[PDB]
Amino acid sequence: MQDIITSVINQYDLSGRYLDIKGINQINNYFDTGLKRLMIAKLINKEATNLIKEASELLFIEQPELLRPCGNAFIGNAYTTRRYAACIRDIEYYLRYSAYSIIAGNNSILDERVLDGLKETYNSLLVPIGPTIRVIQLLKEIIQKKFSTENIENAIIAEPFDYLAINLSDKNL
Amino acid sequence: IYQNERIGLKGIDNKFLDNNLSVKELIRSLAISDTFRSLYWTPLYVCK
Amino acid sequence: SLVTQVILSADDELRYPTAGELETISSYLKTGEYRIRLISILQGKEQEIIRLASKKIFQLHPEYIAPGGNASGARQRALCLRDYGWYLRLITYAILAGDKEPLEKIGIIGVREMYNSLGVPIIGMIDAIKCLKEATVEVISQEEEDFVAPYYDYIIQGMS
Amino acid sequence: AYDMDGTGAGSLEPRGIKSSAVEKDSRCFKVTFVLPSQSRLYTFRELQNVYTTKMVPFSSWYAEQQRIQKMGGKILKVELVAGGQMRSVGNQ
Amino acid sequence: MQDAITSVINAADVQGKYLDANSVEKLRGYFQTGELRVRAAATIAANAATIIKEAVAKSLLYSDITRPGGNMYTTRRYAACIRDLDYYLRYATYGMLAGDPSILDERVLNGLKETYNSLGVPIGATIQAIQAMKEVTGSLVGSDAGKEMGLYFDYICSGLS
Amino acid sequence: MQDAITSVINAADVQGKYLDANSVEKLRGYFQTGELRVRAAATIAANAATIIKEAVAKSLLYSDITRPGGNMYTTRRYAACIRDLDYYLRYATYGMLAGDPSILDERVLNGLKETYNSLGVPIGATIQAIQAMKEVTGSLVGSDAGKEMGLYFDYICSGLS
Amino acid sequence: MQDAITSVINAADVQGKYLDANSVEKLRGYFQTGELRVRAAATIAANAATIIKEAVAKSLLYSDITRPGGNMYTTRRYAACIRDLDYYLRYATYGMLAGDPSILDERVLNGLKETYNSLGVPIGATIQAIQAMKEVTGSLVGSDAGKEMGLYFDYICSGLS
Amino acid sequence: SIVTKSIVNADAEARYLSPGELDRIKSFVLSGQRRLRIAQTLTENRERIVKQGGQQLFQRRPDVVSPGGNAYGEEMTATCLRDLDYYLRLVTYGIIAGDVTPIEEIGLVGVKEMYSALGTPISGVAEGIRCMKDVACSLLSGEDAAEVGFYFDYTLAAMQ
Amino acid sequence: SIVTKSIVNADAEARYLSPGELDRIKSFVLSGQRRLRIAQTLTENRERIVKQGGQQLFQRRPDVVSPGGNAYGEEMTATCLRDLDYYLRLVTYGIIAGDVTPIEEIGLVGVKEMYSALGTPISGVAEGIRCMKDVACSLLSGEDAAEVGFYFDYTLAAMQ
Amino acid sequence: VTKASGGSPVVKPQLYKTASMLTIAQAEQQDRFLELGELNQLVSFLNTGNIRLEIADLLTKNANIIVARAADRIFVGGSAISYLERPQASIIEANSADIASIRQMTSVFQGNNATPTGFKPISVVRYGPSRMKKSLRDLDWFLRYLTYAIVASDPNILFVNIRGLREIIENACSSAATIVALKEMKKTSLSLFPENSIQKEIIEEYFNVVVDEFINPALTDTIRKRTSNDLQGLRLPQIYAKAGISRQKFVMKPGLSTDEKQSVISACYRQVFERDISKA
Amino acid sequence: AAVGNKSNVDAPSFKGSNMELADSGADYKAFPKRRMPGANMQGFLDMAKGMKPK
Ligand SMILES: CCC1=C(C)/C(=C/C2=NC(=C\c3[nH]c(/C=C4\NC(=O)[C@H](C)[C@H]4CC)c(C)c3CCC(=O)O)/C(CCC(=O)O)=C2C)NC1=O
Ligand SMILES: CCC1=C(C)/C(=C/C2=NC(=C\c3[nH]c(/C=C4\NC(=O)[C@H](C)[C@H]4CC)c(C)c3CCC(=O)O)/C(CCC(=O)O)=C2C)NC1=O
Ligand SMILES: CCC1=C(C)/C(=C/C2=NC(=C\c3[nH]c(/C=C4\NC(=O)[C@H](C)[C@H]4CC)c(C)c3CCC(=O)O)/C(CCC(=O)O)=C2C)NC1=O
Ligand SMILES: CCC1=C(C)/C(=C/C2=NC(=C\c3[nH]c(/C=C4\NC(=O)[C@H](C)[C@H]4CC)c(C)c3CCC(=O)O)/C(CCC(=O)O)=C2C)NC1=O
Ligand SMILES: CCC1=C(C)/C(=C/C2=NC(=C\c3[nH]c(/C=C4\NC(=O)[C@H](C)[C@H]4CC)c(C)c3CCC(=O)O)/C(CCC(=O)O)=C2C)NC1=O
Ligand SMILES: CCC1=C(C)/C(=C/C2=NC(=C\c3[nH]c(/C=C4\NC(=O)[C@H](C)[C@H]4CC)c(C)c3CCC(=O)O)/C(CCC(=O)O)=C2C)NC1=O
Ligand SMILES: CCC1=C(C)/C(=C/C2=NC(=C\c3[nH]c(/C=C4\NC(=O)[C@H](C)[C@H]4CC)c(C)c3CCC(=O)O)/C(CCC(=O)O)=C2C)NC1=O
Ligand SMILES: CCC1=C(C)/C(=C/C2=NC(=C\c3[nH]c(/C=C4\NC(=O)[C@H](C)[C@H]4CC)c(C)c3CCC(=O)O)/C(CCC(=O)O)=C2C)NC1=O
Repeated sequence: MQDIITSVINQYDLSGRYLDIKGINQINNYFDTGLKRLMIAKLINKEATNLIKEASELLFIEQPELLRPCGNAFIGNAYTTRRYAACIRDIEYYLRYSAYSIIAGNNSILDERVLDGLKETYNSLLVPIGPTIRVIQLLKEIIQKKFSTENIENAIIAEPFDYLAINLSDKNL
Repeated sequence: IYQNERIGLKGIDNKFLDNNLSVKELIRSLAISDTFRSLYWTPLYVCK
Repeated sequence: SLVTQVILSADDELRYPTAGELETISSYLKTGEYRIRLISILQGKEQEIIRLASKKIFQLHPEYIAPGGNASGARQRALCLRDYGWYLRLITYAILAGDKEPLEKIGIIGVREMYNSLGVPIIGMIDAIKCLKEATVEVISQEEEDFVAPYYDYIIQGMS
Repeated sequence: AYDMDGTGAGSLEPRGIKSSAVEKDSRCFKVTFVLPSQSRLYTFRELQNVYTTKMVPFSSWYAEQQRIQKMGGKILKVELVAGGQMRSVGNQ
Repeated sequence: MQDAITSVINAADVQGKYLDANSVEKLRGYFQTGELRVRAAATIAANAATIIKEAVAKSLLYSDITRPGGNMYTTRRYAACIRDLDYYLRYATYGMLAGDPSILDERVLNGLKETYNSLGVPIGATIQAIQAMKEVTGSLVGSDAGKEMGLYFDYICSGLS
Repeated sequence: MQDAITSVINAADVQGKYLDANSVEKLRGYFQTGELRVRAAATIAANAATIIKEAVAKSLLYSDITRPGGNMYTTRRYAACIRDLDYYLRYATYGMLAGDPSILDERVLNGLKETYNSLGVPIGATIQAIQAMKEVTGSLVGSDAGKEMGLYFDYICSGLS
Repeated sequence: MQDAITSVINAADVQGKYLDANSVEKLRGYFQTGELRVRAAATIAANAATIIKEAVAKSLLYSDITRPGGNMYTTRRYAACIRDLDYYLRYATYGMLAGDPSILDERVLNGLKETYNSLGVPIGATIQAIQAMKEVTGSLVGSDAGKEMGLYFDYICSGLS
Repeated sequence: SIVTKSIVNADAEARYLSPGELDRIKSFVLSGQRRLRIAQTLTENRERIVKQGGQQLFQRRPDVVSPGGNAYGEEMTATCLRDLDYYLRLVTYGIIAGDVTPIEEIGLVGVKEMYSALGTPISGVAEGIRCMKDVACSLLSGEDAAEVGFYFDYTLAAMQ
Repeated sequence: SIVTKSIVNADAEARYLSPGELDRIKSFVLSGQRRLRIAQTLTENRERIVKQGGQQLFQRRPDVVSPGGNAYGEEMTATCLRDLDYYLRLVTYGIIAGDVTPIEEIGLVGVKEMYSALGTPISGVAEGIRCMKDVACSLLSGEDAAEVGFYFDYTLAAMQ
Repeated sequence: VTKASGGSPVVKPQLYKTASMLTIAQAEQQDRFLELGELNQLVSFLNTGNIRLEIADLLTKNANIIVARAADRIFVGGSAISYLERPQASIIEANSADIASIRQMTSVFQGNNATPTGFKPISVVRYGPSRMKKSLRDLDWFLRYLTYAIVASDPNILFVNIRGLREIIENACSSAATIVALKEMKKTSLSLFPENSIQKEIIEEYFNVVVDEFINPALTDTIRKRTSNDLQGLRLPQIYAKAGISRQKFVMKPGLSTDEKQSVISACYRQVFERDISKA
Repeated sequence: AAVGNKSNVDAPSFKGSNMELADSGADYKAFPKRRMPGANMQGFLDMAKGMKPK
């Protein structure tokens, strides 16, 4: 992976030049929000086991089909508790790697460890991609409930969850 | 193409050699042949 | 501790500690006594805090206290405060050696199978630690309780 | 070939176990040790006996002895059953 | 692209020998089922749209590939399916007449599973659509004719897997 | 990897319904033939080496794949055959007991015809070996049991084609 | 790894003689208790977790091996116990079915007391846990079945001593 | 949108964007405040725009809901209104994108293949969208009704 | 036996025995009365089963007993029948063990190395066991001859 | 966006075992025809056969009676059985089993003891419909995998789907309101058979596998910690790995029988060379 | 019984209904004949009752 810093330094190494001030201004924008990026992360560790629970009920309250028999399409939704146990487990990962990626200030950790082969894996097990992405942003609204009076923490929290949404899409447009 | 299967196209050549046909219609007249369809459409994948 | 993690993590690569790691030891040792000053604050409030933990773990969960529950009876409740005492004692270790291993080599690794063979509901113990963290905020000011806050919720993350 | 080509620090293959074993070495130890897994309680795999006594070669005793202590093992006894001592030529 | 007669002639020719009793023995076996295959290919041509409408409604009509995000959401993507399922029901009809599945891998199977992985088409839902399409095809042509037409459906499902 | 009972339970479960009269109707049909399949799998286990020795000597023993240049010339290559034919007679025994050919394409058919083309193994001689092996298997287990064991041999031959 | 039948066949084979009246006399004695052992192994499989929970709470639950400094203090160390006691209750079930304790020393006893001395595990508390575990096992399976299952517990306790 | 196809137009021509293209991206983004208000009206009027949309559709096409019609019974009629909720949603996309490009590649490309392959009368679903258009334009002023109705009739044109 | 390898099967898999394994240990021990009767028939028929066993063996393979054959003379022919007494004994073990596990690790594992190293034609000893099988199955009913013959042909299979 | 792709082969995850099933797989994994012990394994469960099957239909036919008699015990508020919804997939049909509950428009007691002590039964509409839309659905399902375990070989499919189940629904359910309902099905299902006959002991043993294991702590999640940096740690419910055939291992304790020492060594050949070349 | 009696005219087939018994419904396809609706869709069914009667 690469944080915002190492990604910035590779940006200037490829061109083989020292760090100018436009390069350092990008680093300073991380160092300013870096102290704010932690209690976002620290709130997630304190709210982790909860925030998955509100995401699941908010998901199945709109997708009751996911708790039902699959139809003859052998599809992996949360039908059985074996299916339900593993299916809650995926929400663990989406909250986790989107928690590191809040601290790195860059989605480099996301795609190489979550996105690479994600459509591969779900197409094998026939897993829902639609509801799978919707639960990713149910977490985003749920996390943004805590930091809401101001609006500069909101763009920070949105960046990891928004990146998984745009990338797991089969592109309609 | 071999002389065996070119007998089926001899009606197309001399129609062209007497200046009675264009080039584009010569090309389409060859490609719509069964000599071509049996070679590059039939024994191949539908997208290849 | 934290230096042990650097010696170990540098030892499996067969190299001395790098520039960044020696920061991680140097910065940890410069914040030394403040953990030492903090643990003496918590040791003087162990009878403080576990009395407050038994406040809300049981008003939240009277199932365990009632006749039939695991904690029913005097001697069952007697060790009940002892488990709080060992956990609070473990957290003073974790607050000092600035990482999670004393909370992980003890207490966390294999805790569910310990409780499941005891009859203690493992979900109830998660609320017990969450109750214990709720109790530590009152006898501690705002400066130093967020220093000790990340050591508590690691235990909750470890127990799930 | 052998494990001492010129590799050390700052070299392309990663810094790793370097044994002083010659070309096709024919020396082997007889070691004895216990090695508790220290990882079964979050993996929940089946259990295997940890007290083993086996003949490890000289070509890879150092890596094995370096690793047995990596996971907290204790080495109770080792010997050089096969091979000579101070032997310039003939370890092959 | 060989039928049962082409495959019999090829194997008998590839050894340079004439059509002995064993080669003609299979050819007589193919001519006996010649009457069954045409009537099987007759009704399948008639109920081509009805069979595909029955398969998709029975296998993958209401699953969440049909809903947004699923692999079949947009109308271009839905329309590609029944276009795509038409080939499986059509080429399987050709294999049922020719009595040899050589045409399938020649014109359908090669580069197929490698193509669906490129587009991201779910191979799991595809085979169940063909399995459901195989189930309705046994309804029309009967039991043994369904056994014949069904013998090439799972050939597609096997190689496409 | 599903047997007849697993496939019946899956289809009855995949619609979320209980085992109605039609699902149990096929299950009773499988339990009736349960006595036949074990005795069929009994004798095949006994005469495993004898059946393979009979098939190769009856189909491809003296053909010029056996001679130099043929696909089976060297002793490593000949020994790979009877090793290879053992799986077909063995996995077909599993399909005969499970009553469902899902194990074949799961563990035999997938990547098989794509593998023989890589090695250059003649698929034509392979199927005739299995056909001859199917012919001797009907000798041992009887007629109807041979019909059962034979029903999975040509399943291998169909997909391997 | 020999059962009662394997041990009877071995001793009758090791002298090169047939199964005389004395060898079959013990075999008939084993078949008579065949009905008792399965029901004994039946209930033990059901109440595996309950038996181990009863033994540790009755023998070593509150002793100071359970407290700090004792041999069972940390949760990894406590969790290793019920993992460890599960083998004794499990392998003793195997000896009760096989009717021969050969599997115990083959797979449990060898290198066991030499391993606990390495770790520093108290052999004294271990045997009393197995003795208490033997006491609850006689509760479930009855008297004579407890006599059978109990006959292999003290075999473990004897060799582990 | 107007931004993406004004680009891919000038993209193909090996050139940048003219004033005719850049004075309209400019003119479109200043129009963006008014577009979100229009789409905001149709967003939480889908209960009436769809249900009254299927109101006039059945009164004008009782065949499709009568016994033998494609949308017959409690089941198909629910899906009968589901498609109208789809097409009403795509019109909200086209209003915000300033073009039928969202409506083009969703619900329009190859739509006749789907509905012909579903047995649905494609002319009937065209009648449904027209009934939604009169309800939609009745909810907005004249300046807006020349837009919201404007995207429906494009969908009417491509749907026959 | 079936008891020992149904155990070591479930032993390796870290699990107990399924109903499929325990309804067959159950089914085998109720079969034990009938097994001892079958082995009791072959036990005191070894005089005829062996001597008539070597009867057909020499009539079918006169080379092995002719001058130059491996079993030539008064000496080797006695040992020629000794091995048949061995293999007839192991079949009595397999019938009582309900499996060829006794026959597996005695007289079958590495048997080709012995007989190749003794100069004995391994195909010849396979012919001897087949001749014993026809004598053995001629001594029992059809329900038993499907077992006693069943263990011989396994020995025939492994012996070539 | 991902700029590469490994492909997605069709994979059917394991769901359960059956007695007809795993023994076909055990000798399969050892690369052998099943032997006469295992051929004797596959036969007499098929010989169980119709006995297993008839237990389904007699249990399946009065499925409503099995479910309703639990509803009388632990659900206040009249009938409260309207929220049943037997077809749970929204299909038109292919065929349906027959149940045929209440006909005309708790009848006789004489032994009926459900709640062991002062247990609060869930009232009704205080409880609410949406939560009520599961409780009859799960009292349904406990009738189901039991009638899939009878029709299958083992109770294994119950064990996978009932292990952590009570924990997951523990917050929206009083757990003791399940143990009462699950012990009403065995008391109802034992009304069907002459007891001390063979079928009476079969289905009784399958009920106490699900109800006693229902009151049982959930398995702990298995963790896969990685050794070096570039790997990533995973985590799997222990439910997930105990479903299916469950591939076996081989160990070389010196002192085994020389066959099981031979089956383990030849098992090592197939692992490293992919084909037992000593056999080949 | 066929009852082929006489005057088998062709035109004017009329109306009414009868719904004769199925068979062969004793075969065994594993999949149903499908149907949308359920989960994701209770909203619009309840809501197409609204216009059902119109
Ligand atoms: C780090 C990034 C990452 C992810 C996300 C990941 C997912 C992942 N999800 C899986 C299964 C699964 N996932 C689900 C999930 C769902 N079912 C539904 O219906 C819902 C849409 C959804 C829950 C939101 C189910 C049911 C299975 C099991 C499928 C089956 O066996 O039937 C499996 C196979 C089991 C295993 O874990 O070994 C993997 C690997 N792996 C990764 O490395
Ligand atoms: C250092 C880490 C560590 C812990 C935590 C530990 C716990 C532990 N808890 C125990 C029992 C117990 N623990 C409880 C606990 C509780 N009841 C409730 O309602 C509560 C939520 C909870 C206490 C806060 C009960 C009721 C028992 C007795 C169960 C019985 O034996 O019947 C026992 C058996 C012996 C004993 O009490 O000492 C151990 C070993 N051991 C360790 O080494
Ligand atoms: C981390 C703790 C640790 C140590 C210390 C260790 C030592 C160790 N030293 C070795 C050899 C050796 N060590 C020496 C050392 C010396 N010769 C002299 O004259 C000097 C007195 C001395 C240098 C100070 C030599 C020459 C060998 C090679 C011996 C041979 O080839 O026979 C070997 C044999 C294998 C190999 O080198 O690849 C081991 C395993 N292993 C460990 O895990
Ligand atoms: C269980 C499903 C399964 C099958 C079937 C399988 C086949 C398979 N057959 C092979 C080779 C082979 N197969 C043959 C077979 C034949 N030659 C002929 O002429 C005949 C037509 C045919 C015998 C019927 C030969 C000769 C080779 C060796 C090829 C070589 O050395 O190049 C090889 C290469 C490696 C090896 O044998 O060790 C594989 C992997 N693998 C599997 O996992
Ligand atoms: C199948 C035959 C067999 C046995 C029996 C066996 C035992 C065995 N017990 C172990 C540990 C242990 N065993 C105990 C057991 C106890 N502590 C007590 O106070 C009690 C007296 C006792 C429980 C009855 C403990 C606490 C450990 C952990 C020791 C440590 O972490 O240092 C270990 C070290 C590795 C590990 O657990 O992963 C092995 C290998 N292995 C085998 O293959
Ligand atoms: C976003 C663009 C888009 C559209 C439009 C779309 C349509 C669509 N309409 C469907 C069904 C259907 N659609 C209708 C529609 C109608 N019946 C009538 O009488 C009317 C004329 C008409 C509605 C106004 C009916 C009855 C069905 C069910 C047909 C069946 O069950 O066979 C289905 C199959 C079930 C499903 O997955 O919903 C799809 C995919 N999908 C899309 O992605
Ligand atoms: C229980 C399994 C088992 C077997 C089978 C066995 C065989 C065995 N056969 C032997 C010899 C022999 N075996 C034969 C056998 C034969 N000659 C023929 O023509 C026939 C084909 C064939 C018999 C049917 C002969 C001739 C010798 C003596 C060879 C010599 O003297 O060089 C010997 C050496 C002498 C002795 O110790 O008896 C052994 C050990 N040992 C065992 O433990
Ligand atoms: C076939 C074996 C099997 C069962 C039974 C099973 C149950 C199961 N019950 C669930 C929930 C639930 N189950 C119930 C109720 C009850 N459950 C009971 O066993 C009681 C009869 C009743 C309480 C008295 C309720 C109220 C919920 C919703 C809980 C929630 O909102 O999270 C869920 C989560 C999805 C859902 O909302 O339905 C599963 C997966 N899964 C299985 O694989």
